[PDB]
Amino acid sequence: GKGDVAFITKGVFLGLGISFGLFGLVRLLANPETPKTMNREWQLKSDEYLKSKNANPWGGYSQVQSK
Amino acid sequence: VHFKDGVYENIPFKVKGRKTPYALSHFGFFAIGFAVPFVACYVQLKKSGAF
Amino acid sequence: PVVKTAQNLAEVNGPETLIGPGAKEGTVPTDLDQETGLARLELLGKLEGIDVFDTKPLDSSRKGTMKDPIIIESYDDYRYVGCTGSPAGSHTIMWLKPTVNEVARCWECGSVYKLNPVGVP
Amino acid sequence: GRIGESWVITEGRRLIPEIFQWSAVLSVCLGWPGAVYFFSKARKA
Amino acid sequence: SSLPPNALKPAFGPPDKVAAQKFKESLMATEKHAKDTSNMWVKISVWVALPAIALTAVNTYFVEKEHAEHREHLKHVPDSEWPRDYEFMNIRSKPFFWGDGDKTLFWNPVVNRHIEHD
Amino acid sequence: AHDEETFEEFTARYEKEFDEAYDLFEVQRVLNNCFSYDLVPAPAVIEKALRAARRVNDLPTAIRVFEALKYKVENEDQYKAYLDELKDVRQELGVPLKEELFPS
Amino acid sequence: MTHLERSRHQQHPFHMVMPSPWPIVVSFALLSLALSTALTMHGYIGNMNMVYLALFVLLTSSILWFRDIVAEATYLGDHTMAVRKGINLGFLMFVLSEVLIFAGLFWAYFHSAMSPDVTLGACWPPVGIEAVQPTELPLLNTIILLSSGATVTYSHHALIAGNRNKALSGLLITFWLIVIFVTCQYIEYTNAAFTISDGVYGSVFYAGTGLHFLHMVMLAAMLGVNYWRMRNYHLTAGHHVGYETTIIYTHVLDVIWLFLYVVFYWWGV
Amino acid sequence: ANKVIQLQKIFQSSTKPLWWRHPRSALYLYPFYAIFAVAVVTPLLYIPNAIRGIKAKKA
Amino acid sequence: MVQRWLYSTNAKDIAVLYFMLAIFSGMAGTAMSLIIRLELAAPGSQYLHGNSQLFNVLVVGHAVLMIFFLVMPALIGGFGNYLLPLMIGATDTAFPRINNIAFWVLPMGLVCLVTSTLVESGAGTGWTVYPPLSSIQAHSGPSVDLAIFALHLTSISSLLGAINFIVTTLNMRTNGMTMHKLPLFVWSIFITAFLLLLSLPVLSAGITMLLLDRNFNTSFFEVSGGGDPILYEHLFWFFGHPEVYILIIPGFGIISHVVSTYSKKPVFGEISMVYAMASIGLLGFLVWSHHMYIVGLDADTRAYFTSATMIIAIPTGIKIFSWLATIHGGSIRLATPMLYAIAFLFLFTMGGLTGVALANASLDVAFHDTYYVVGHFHYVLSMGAIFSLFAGYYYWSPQILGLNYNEKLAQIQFWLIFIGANVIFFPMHFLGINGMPRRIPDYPDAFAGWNYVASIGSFIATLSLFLFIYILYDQLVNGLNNKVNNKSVIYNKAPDFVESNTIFNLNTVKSSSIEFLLTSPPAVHSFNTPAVQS
Ligand code: HEA
Ligand code: HEA
Ligand SMILES: [Cu+2]
Ligand SMILES: [Mg+2]
Ligand SMILES: [Zn+2]
Repeated sequence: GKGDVAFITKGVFLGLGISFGLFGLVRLLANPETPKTMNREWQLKSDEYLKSKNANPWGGYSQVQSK
Repeated sequence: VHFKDGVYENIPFKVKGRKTPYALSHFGFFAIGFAVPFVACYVQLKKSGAF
Repeated sequence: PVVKTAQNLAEVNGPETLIGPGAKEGTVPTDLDQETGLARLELLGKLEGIDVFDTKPLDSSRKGTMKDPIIIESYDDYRYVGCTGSPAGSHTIMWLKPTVNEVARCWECGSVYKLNPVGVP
Repeated sequence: GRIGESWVITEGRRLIPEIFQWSAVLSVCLGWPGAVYFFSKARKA
Repeated sequence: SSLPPNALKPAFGPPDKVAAQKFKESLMATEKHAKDTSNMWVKISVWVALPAIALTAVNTYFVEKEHAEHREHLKHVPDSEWPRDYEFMNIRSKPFFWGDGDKTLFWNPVVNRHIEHD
Repeated sequence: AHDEETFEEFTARYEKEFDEAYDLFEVQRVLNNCFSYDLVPAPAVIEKALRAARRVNDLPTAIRVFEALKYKVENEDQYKAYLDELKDVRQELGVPLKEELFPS
Repeated sequence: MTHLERSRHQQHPFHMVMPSPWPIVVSFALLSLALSTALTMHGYIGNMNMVYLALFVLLTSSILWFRDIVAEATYLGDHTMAVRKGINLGFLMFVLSEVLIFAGLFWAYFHSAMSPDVTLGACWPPVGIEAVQPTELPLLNTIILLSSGATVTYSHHALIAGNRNKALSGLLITFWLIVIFVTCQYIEYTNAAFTISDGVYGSVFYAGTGLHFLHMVMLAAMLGVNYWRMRNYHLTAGHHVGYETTIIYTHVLDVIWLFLYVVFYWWGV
Repeated sequence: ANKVIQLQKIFQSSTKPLWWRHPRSALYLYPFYAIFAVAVVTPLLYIPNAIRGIKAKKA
Repeated sequence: MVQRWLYSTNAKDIAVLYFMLAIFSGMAGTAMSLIIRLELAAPGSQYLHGNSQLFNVLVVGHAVLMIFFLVMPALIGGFGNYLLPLMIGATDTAFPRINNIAFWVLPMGLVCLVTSTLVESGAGTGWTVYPPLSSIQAHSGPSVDLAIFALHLTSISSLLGAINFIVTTLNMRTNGMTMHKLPLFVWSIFITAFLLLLSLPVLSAGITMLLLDRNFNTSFFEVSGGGDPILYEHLFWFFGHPEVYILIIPGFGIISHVVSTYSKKPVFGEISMVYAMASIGLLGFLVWSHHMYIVGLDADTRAYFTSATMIIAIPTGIKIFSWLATIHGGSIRLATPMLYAIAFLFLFTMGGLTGVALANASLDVAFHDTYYVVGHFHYVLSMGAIFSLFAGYYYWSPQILGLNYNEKLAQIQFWLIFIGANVIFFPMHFLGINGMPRRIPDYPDAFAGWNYVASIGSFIATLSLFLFIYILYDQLVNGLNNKVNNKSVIYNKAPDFVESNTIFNLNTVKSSSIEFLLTSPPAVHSFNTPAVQS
């Protein structure tokens, strides 16, 4: 009744934003260092090694996934 | 003896007539419920490594 | 004070009259001798002919509306009645709560239920 | 029916706008992995 | 104290149903049939069960005397002459928490020796 | 009866069920049990429903017949060719519709 | 009769039990037993004194519970015929759950027996293990259960009949008959060539026969309680549900013993 | 010894609860309360000794 | 008050305590799910640094705590104890001390399960606690002994509740309840209580065989010594599939009742639906080794089991078709338990379709111990049993508790748990078919995206439970004000079309079972007199 569909979609999107922010500031305190084979410079060598031995030839074989 | 019935005499919590607010007991129940795996993690992380 | 032990169902006077006499030194006890309380009440009833705790599905022969209702009996002020049509299984089971001060109308069958509340509280 | 607009038209008018919104709600109840893959660095973003 | 007018009216109807009186008279038929079928079963017991127990008792006394003289034969065997037996026999994953460590509940020290592998 | 009900047995059973009602609960109950079936009832049923709502002397259940029927029918050509069949009963009984009563 | 003295009763045949403190105490004792027997199996506490007192407090709380139920069943007098059929069906379902534990043990025996492993010598019974022959002592303590069943059924049918000197004699001799069974079963255990650790054969054999052993010592305790309350005039001629319970239990224990005995002593040797 | 109706006349006619209603029921429940309190409070002082990992002093 | 909550042989005041331990343990289990999915969010050793044994302890704690201490209490124990006497007209249940000891031996299983995760690092095996992973050579300590003593105690509790339920709906029915006239939740609790005492004896036998070959030197599954660990897989999964059918059948009953009462229509063919449910019960024993297609069974017995699990699949299909038939043509009033009932159909049909993708013994060689399996059971267990649990609470607790909740907060809680739990378990299928195994602390960093997406979803699924906790608080301190001040919905069954408001106030509740005719919080002796029925 009387615009409570607007209130419940406001509550849903506010809950998504609140959980996103709290996941971010929980993610902030996890661990300082990464495993060293996570940046793109390792990934280019790790899929050059793959195309040396033609693994996953028709599907996807390129692994980068890092900025 | 038939125990007398009401709207707040069906649950073990006393809600209306107290000295402390009800939010203390109601959120401390789930605080200890949510913090028993954290104290398990702490007693397991001081036994092997650090923390 | 003076108490006899209710030879059949007519002379019960509460929970102090269902005791009965004990067995002798050699005979095995029969259930008429030693059984007491509610079990003795049911045994004395079944030996008289009746059985207490009258379990029976209610009369759904006639429909019955506010000129002459369906009269139900209860020892309390309310009795939950599950109506299932003017035959025994016409429409699905709808539960009504006839009480002492209000009749219960079915809304799918249409029948009404009214108490004669026995009570004695 | 017998007299009126025909049942084929009067139920096509009711259901043909429903197919597109069904396709929308199914394409966003199963297709959000495409939307999360689209922005990541695996698609050379 | 102001009884409602439905107080002293009756509550149960006609108390002379033939069903419950024939129930009460079948309460004699069950007792008569029990007095027959207990005499029958005690004759079954004292004729059938007791001679079978006596014959099985003399059989088990004969072979229990044979097993007793065999256990007295394997009493005096020196323990290194007991045969080295297999991997599944006498497993010990963890020691038993009661006793010395190698002793079960009904561990007979004559028929169940732990060889300790010479 | 779990065997099916033909249309003539339907309209005869419900005409003899609208004739017998005396209270208001009975009229609304048998009206709900007539409308919550699968078919829409022929006007031989519904003019008798209007008379049975007149016998109890209350108005708005002699209007919600018409609005429940407008929800029942498949288009509005069926509704107009229906409503010109119950014209004079609506005239001398003096009940209104919804769209002219609440203009919106 | 009068409505005024009809509304002074239960109004339905079922039991309304007053609040009794013997779920909470026996649950406390079960927790203490579980933790103390998980704690003494690794040498954390010194002796078995504490698992002994935990088992003892469980036993005495449950026998106080059975004291409360015999007082409520025959003194306060609530066990009418509806409640009697209820507790009868409840005991039937409980024993149907016990025979499925026995079926799980028989599944273990069959699975490791009819497909024998290559470390047992690929033969059932395994090499070296002198199996128990079924004809010496197993024949006595498989005929003694049939004789026990015959005498407990004539003691039952003499209890229904009316004589006391026969219905008591049958119960006394079935108690001494099955305790003679239990003692010769312990005699069979204390001179046998294999222990519970000697291979998988001794393991599943002693598991099955020891579970039946504990079941019939619990039956002997049940029958001792039933003989005591038959001597003290509690058992009637038509309200003996706590005795029909134990004769159902001893007859199904007899048939599960014959199943266990056949496939543990004839086919498995 | 046919003492069931006297026990019934005693057990119906009291206010005390059922596990306290017998005459000789004082000898059955006081030592039970003592040994039960002891037997259930006693592993909860051995559980932190197990959490710390320190075993027994046996042998 | 000590005799009303500690002795308390009354089936209404035992169910509240069942529900209190249920919400406590469900909070603990979802804290463990949050810690697991928070550590699996990124490759490399996160929040718990190294220490894979701690992760194994956390995942067995999450699995066994949330199965045997949330879903089984809050579906069998709590809901059956409150409603099975209150639908068939018994004043309360038969054997009342038995379902008091069932409740009171639950939380001691809980406290020994909690203290099993502290001593000598801990039991890590997963909830399917296997040998020789759990034998004394490869796993030393008193940890897994307490961890399976918890299963002994929970096993005893559920069997005592099963015998209680079976006899209390086989004898103490009301005056007119015939053998087939009961409401369908009574039939679900009936058949579930049969499957308990037909199944869990085998479980307790197998796990006490595990205990006495851990500590009592026997050789049931110690393989160098005669035994075999395949016998434990048989003896465990013979319970392990009937256990989840036990956990899901009262869910079917709850969903049947709420879609019957929120669409103003009886369920389409209740007799065929209860025949399908009973055949599901008596058929769920014959397919116990569909979890063992890999271990080395013959192709012939694998062919038998992949034949029989599809005949397991068909009556669940006709149940879902009858649910679509009974919500078709209704007058659907979209309140907050009807929303959960509508979501349960889709979110369980999805998991059942991927389950019959798993059920092919051909196809199970590419999917076993793989996150595809997690995506299947965290649909049909999580969304299934707990959307039915939420559609049980939001539908029954205004009648039980007598305090009406807030409505808009209930709908944002439903949409938050729906979105934030659909985003977790849907990338688990892609992780499965790409090749991720189960129970790893973390993984080779190829599939580094879907774990991050699932971890950003688990925080939404936890925040919705925090909002459910606030819904419980707002119901407990603002019940009467939500009755009065127009924040809630008051009538779950709306008045029909041609019925007046003055005529709706005569027949307020148009129920079909007894429970919505008793007053809010009901009397402690509700049926003084029997409740007649024709
Ligand atoms: C009861 C069943 C159940 C449920 C609901 C869940 C739900 C969740 N589980 Fe899972 N899980 C298992 C049982 C379950 N799980 C099992 C058996 C395994 C296998 C273990 C193994 O094989 O090793 C497993 C494995 C498992 C994995 C795979 C790890 C691996 O093996 O490699 C993960 C990873 O995300 C996980 C985490 C979670 C999380 C974050 C949720 C979240 O969905 C949690 C959020 C849930 C809620 C918010 C529900 C509401 C909670 C309430 C308390 C409501 C109260 C209401 C009433 C009482 C009416 N658990
Ligand atoms: C709640 C308990 C529960 C339920 C109900 C189910 C439901 C089903 N499950 Fe599941 N399952 C588990 C609990 C459950 N499962 C657990 C705990 C695991 C992990 C165990 C572990 O640790 O290894 C698991 C994993 C698992 C495995 C083990 C795979 C492996 O580990 O290697 C298998 C194998 O067959 C399986 C198949 C099925 C099938 C066919 C159904 C069916 O019952 C589903 C029925 C539903 C439908 C079929 C959909 C609705 C029907 C229609 C829409 C009609 C049309 C459909 C057809 C024509 C098919 N699932
Ligand atoms: Cu399964
Ligand atoms: Mg596996
Ligand atoms: Zn009716």
